[PDB]
Amino acid sequence: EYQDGKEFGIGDLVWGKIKGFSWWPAMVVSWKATSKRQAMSGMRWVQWFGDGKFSEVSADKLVALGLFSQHFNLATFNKLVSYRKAMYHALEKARVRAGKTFPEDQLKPMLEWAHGGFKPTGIEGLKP
Ligand SMILES: C[N+](C)(C)CCO
Repeated sequence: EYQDGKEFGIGDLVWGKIKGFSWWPAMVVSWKATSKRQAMSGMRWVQWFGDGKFSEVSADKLVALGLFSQHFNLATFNKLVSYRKAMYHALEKARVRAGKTFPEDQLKPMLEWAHGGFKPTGIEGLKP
């Protein structure tokens, strides 16, 4: 599965771009978790953080969540509570992988950690 030359595999934290929406954090999942069908070649199934729904998204419309400051949308973040909730669950998942520990208020330092480049592991720590 996902043997098509393009990147991103199961478990990868990514940003996903759907028409009409900001880049949104997601996890790449196997089609078996979706209750649907296999993804077409060059597509990935993702599960979106925040609402837990599934979309078949092209790999050209995905980037690693580690490319954070370049895809984090600050306007959308200020405008939409769903996007903030999405960011929380995405970064929380990121934190546990990277073995990072912290002391809306919970978000603030995870956001800073993410925006600052996921110190000290860097993006390496975000891998599944
Ligand atoms: C995460 N999006 C809002 C882009 C789609 C949710 O199903």
